[PDB]
Amino acid sequence: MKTILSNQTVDIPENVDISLKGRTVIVKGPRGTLRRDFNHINVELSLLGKKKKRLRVDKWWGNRKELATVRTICSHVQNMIKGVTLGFRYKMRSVYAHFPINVVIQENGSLVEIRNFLGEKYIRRVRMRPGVACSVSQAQKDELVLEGNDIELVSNSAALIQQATTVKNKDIRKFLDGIYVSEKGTVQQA
Amino acid sequence: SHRKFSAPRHGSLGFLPRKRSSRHRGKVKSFPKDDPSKPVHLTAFLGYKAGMTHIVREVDRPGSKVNKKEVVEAVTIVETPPMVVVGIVGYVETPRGLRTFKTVFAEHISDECKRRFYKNWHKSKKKAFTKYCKKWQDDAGKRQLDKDFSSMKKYCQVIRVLAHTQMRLLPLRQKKAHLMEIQVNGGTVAEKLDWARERLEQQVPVSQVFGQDEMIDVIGVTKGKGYKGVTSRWHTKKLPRKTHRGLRKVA
Amino acid sequence: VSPKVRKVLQLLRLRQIFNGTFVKLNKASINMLRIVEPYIAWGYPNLKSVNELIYKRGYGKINKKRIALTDNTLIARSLGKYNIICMEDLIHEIYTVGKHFKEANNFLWPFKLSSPRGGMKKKTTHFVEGGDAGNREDQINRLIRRMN
Amino acid sequence: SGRLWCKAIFAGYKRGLRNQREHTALLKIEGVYARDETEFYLGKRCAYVYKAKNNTVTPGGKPNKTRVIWGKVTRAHGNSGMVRAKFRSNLPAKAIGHRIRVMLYPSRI
Amino acid sequence: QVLVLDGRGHLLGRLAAIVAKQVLLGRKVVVVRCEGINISGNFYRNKLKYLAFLRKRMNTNPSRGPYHFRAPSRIFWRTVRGMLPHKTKRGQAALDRLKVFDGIPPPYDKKKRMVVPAALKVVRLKPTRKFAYLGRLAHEVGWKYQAVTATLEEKRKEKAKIHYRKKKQLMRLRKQAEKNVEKKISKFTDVLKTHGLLV
Amino acid sequence: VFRRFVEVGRVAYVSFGPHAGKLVAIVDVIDQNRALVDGPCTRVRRQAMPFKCMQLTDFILKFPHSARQKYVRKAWEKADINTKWAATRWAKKIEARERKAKMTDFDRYKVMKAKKMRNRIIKNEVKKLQRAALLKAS
Amino acid sequence: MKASGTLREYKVVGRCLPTPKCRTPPLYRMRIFAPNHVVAKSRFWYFVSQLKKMKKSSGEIVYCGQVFEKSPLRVKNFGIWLRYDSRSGTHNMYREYRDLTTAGAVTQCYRDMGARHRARAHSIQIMKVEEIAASKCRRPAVKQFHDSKIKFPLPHRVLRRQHKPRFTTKRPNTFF
RNA sequence: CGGAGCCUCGGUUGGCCUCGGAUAGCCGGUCCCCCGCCGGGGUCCGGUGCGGAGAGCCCUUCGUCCCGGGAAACGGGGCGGCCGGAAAGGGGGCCGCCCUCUCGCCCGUCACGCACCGCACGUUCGUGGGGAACCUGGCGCUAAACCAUUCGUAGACGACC
RNA sequence: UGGAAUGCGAGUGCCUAGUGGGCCACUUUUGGUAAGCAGAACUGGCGCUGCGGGAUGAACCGAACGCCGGGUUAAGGCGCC
Ligand SMILES: [Mg+2]
Ligand SMILES: [Mg+2]
Ligand SMILES: [Mg+2]
Ligand SMILES: [Mg+2]
Ligand SMILES: [Mg+2]
Ligand SMILES: [Mg+2]
Ligand SMILES: [Mg+2]
Ligand SMILES: [Mg+2]
Ligand SMILES: [Mg+2]
Ligand SMILES: [Mg+2]
Ligand SMILES: [Mg+2]
Ligand SMILES: [Mg+2]
Ligand SMILES: [Mg+2]
Ligand SMILES: [Mg+2]
Repeated sequence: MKTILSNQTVDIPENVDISLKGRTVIVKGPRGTLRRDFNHINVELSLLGKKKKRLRVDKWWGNRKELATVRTICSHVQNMIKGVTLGFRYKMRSVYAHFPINVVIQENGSLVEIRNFLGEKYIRRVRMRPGVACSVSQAQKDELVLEGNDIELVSNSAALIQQATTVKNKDIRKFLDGIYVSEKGTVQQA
Repeated sequence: SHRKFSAPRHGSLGFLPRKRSSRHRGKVKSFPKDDPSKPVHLTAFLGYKAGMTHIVREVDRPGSKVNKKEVVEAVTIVETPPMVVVGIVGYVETPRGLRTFKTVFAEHISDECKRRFYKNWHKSKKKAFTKYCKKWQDDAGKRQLDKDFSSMKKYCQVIRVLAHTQMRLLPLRQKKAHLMEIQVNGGTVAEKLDWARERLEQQVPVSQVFGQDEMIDVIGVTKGKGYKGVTSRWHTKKLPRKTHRGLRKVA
Repeated sequence: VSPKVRKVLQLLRLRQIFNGTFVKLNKASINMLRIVEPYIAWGYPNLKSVNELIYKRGYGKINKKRIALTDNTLIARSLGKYNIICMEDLIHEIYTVGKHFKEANNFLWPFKLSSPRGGMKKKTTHFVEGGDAGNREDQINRLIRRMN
Repeated sequence: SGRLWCKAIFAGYKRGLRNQREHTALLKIEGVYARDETEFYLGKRCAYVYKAKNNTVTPGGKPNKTRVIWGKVTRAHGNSGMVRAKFRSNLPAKAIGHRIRVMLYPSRI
Repeated sequence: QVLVLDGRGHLLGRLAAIVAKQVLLGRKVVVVRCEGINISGNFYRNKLKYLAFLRKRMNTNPSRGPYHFRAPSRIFWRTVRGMLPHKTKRGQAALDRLKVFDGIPPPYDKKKRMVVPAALKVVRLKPTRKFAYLGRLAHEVGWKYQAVTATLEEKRKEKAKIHYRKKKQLMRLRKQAEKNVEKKISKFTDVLKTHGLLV
Repeated sequence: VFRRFVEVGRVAYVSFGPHAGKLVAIVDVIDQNRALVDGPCTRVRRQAMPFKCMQLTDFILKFPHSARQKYVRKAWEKADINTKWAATRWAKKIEARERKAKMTDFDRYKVMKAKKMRNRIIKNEVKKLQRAALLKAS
Repeated sequence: MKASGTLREYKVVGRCLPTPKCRTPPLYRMRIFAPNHVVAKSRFWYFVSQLKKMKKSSGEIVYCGQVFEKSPLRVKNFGIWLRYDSRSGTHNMYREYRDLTTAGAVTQCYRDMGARHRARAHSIQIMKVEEIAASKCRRPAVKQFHDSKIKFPLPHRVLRRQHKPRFTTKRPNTFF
């Protein structure tokens, strides 16, 4: 079955300016700008109102798979609003039974060195995605804080570190060592 | 049915066909990839196998059984008198691969290099480049050469020199010189052509191309051995002595 | 062709493909047509079908030869004893199935009809299946237009 | 002066897939890409025109190397504007893919 | 004389079917930008198709064929050859009426290019379907001049942009000129509008 | 991004079919593919038509869905869709298309002469505008 | 029966041949949808034989005539009760359609049954066809058109004149 | 580089000299505003079943005579120089000249031409491709390959150095 | 009133060759796990037979054949080959 119309709307905070170049969404906020291209989805984007702006997503004559893309766009656009206003802050804890995991931040938070992971002599060097900054946590021991405006870049950056410290040829239910994503917050709490 | 016991195949199918080389002088199939941040330099040279000897040296290999100990190592001596740069050839990158763009030659070419252009030097009038050379000697022709160099600066991506060997310094019967293209790696294309243009008719010692303790590649043609059977050519197992109709075969 | 169909098609005088004949209907004949159902398309012709069939493609069987009915004397010499003396008397005896339908109809040579112009649907199945075989009733006239 | 004939192509002979009837040629006429447009060209003269080594007499002229096989369009072929043509002699297979002149006479307009 | 086609945004087999019938009627065809040609289906299942082709080789002497051409132009050429009777003189004559190019080399870079709307991807595919690029597919099966062809295609586009700006300039003058001479050409402008040439 | 909508009262141009070249009004929508249309002032009986053979115009008459032909005609005449249609460039381009199609051999001769002279006059003026622009460059 | 072209609705009335036992046998009527009247009578004898001790030999057709659509200019919702044989069973379905004619709705049922269930027309028995009010419809495909202010665009209009011209200079535009 | 022809080979019977592309979006103006080595974004205004449309555009050929009206006058035709093009490179435009014409186009006036007596292969691209020759002028060139001999970095013989 | 329909000219006699390995299919059917296996019934085929279609093929589907022109078809087809 094709549905005549399926739509959803997004509310834009006053401090965020959204402009459309076709299906390219440009969100400008206090923390910067994010541009995402949605040309791989056949939807219709509309900006409504002037005082309280809104973004509308329309899908005319959509089957089940095409209808599922309508909310996906809204959620991405909301994350972009969240990124440019509050930012994204993933925290990671390093877990170890015997060998402390030493983390050194280089290149202004764009490179992470991991040493002595399960006692390995090999040094792991993880490169953060552009626009993502890693830093050791002054508040807690054995913790990292990744910050950025793009949720996917920040969360991909953290996945790289988490998968860098993988245990091999052991029972990973026993050998639990590794750095893991422990919290998903925002840079500015508001 | 499957062969009873496993065994690796004799010889490499990667060196096929086991034919006679079409060239007597080793060809550089790939030159080192150009890095425009290094100074202009040459990437190849021509030498002649003189012979082999052995040397004594003290190895420096921590954790080895021969650390701080003297070893006897075999070595090859390759006589490499300086080469003479006689021309420049430019290449343009095309969707069908590199295409020769423009060749220039120095005003003077020695008879050793000119011998390369003939099949019978004795019977020849030695007319090679006798009309090309007049282009450097007149204002009209000179104005065309620099235009060719300017064209090479605009369009070419690869620059090579044409260096030849000096056979009058070797002890060999041969007097015809070996002439090869050497790729000029290093800076911009303009810097390549300025570098090459200053070196026309000049000599280039091997020490300007290579250095001590450098790892290089040697390209050449192996010793020829004529018609050989499978036992020698491919190193197959000899068949038993009882074999009728010959045993230096593949069964 | 199976033996029982082969005999019945010979009695209808349909020994060739796209041959045509009139058959006056009754219990005896309707059950013959049921045996040959896969091999025939039949139905009820209107007055126009009887006209055109006998005028364009009507041939008499005169001294066992196939003679075009180009003149009225041809009909009169053979069927005159039944008072059939012209093409109109012949068309009236066939169309209304008169007392001498048997004689006037055996007189006519089996009609040699051409391939249907515009094609067929499926000669291998019944008309009510979207094919061509069987009884199509008055729809035979459309078929007769395209083959006459 | 100028061209007075339509441009056609000798596409091939009349055929099934494995039988060829050389006495009928299939013609493709420039600009005629439907069957309802072929009506103008029915009955019009067609000429396969070519050159040979030996000279031949030219009507209204002196001998030259031009030769012609005449024909005419007989009926439409298919749905996309192909026409069937017939010539005084079967066309030579070397003529496939080459120009066939279609004249504007016999005029019906 | 020559029908020049632009391969960008055309589906491989539909372009070949039309091109093959065209050269069999005696027309010359040039297809440029064969790397811009498309194939329906995700890239991966089209890469597997060429790798399956790549495995076809005479087990006793691979040099005797099949020959697996890696250029997007030659891939297209072989695809048109597969729609022709190329083992007969008539088919080989047609196959010689077709030229295929990666990029747009001269003289076709300065000639107008036609398209085939019956083979265009925007027409023939549903927009949600995946598709492959012939150039990317060719690049990943041994084609060596993807980077160079793109480099030279960018130079051509820069020159074509200057040419377009010159033509827009000569069109702005053309419109202005028609206003300046409007009085003198008004009579001739009425003839054209009376017969539909000008709206 | 969408400006023309299939709705009750939308006037649609019929591009192909037995009613090619005519205007109809969407009276009702049957399903995804078909609509009930009406041409009371354009010689089209109320009937079903697919959207494939339809091109939406910019006019939208105001009558209730499935209103009878009396009120579709009444709305058509009040909006004067017939005269408004003929004033659009879309209608004019259709008119020019048919004027050119019916051109006679003599008409084609006269256009060639008018076009011949008109093009020469324009080209000469363009040459002068180019030369004038040159002097400013110098 | 082949569901060829658009079906017509036929009113077929039949009875047993009168006999000394029953000089006036009762009359039976059926709604038949078929391509022609010849098929319509054939299907009648197929249905009554399944409900009565009757068949063409021991009965006759009293009236065969086409039932004309009564409001061919009004959009209606049709509910259809049918049974059909699948590869591995028989099933009863209820289906809905929007159409101007009841025979058009029944034709849609045959195409639809063929599309969605690979059911050939010979395995389908249309039991009942009713005109249904918008408030009684059940299928969301039909109900989404019960909107007095229905509106929607025509996105991505594909070029259907793809061979006129076969070669062009400009690329097609799909937005209108 | 600058004359008649003779063979032979065929086909063809106006040209389009170019944005890039999008397709749930496009195209053209607009520099007033913002950037850059005249170009990009914004605004604003127009088009969008593409008309600044390949459903298109350009050229159009019967010829000549006489004299008028529009159109040209910054115009048509013709030897010297500088930019410019490389993916498989331009007999385009521009500047000089000493020349050479007031005709080229459109609407009229005025007559004439083998008007070959109804009829085909007409009409170009066409100084077309290839081949022999024959002339008739200027400016230029005066080689190599193979065999034979020799070598042994090669070799069954050829080939190869 | 040659006593149902329909069709058709029949009857009869001598002499007689080759054959007397068959095989295949729908349906029915025996043995066998089954077999492109062995063995039966009915009809039709191939054998003896080309031709259109099933790319190709004894038997499938259509259709059976003098040498031709025009038209139309069957079974099958109509992106290109
Ligand atoms: Mg273990
Ligand atoms: Mg093994
Ligand atoms: Mg022995
Ligand atoms: Mg027909
Ligand atoms: Mg059968
Ligand atoms: Mg000619
Ligand atoms: Mg390789
Ligand atoms: Mg058996
Ligand atoms: Mg036998
Ligand atoms: Mg027989
Ligand atoms: Mg047979
Ligand atoms: Mg098969
Ligand atoms: Mg025939
Ligand atoms: Mg086929």
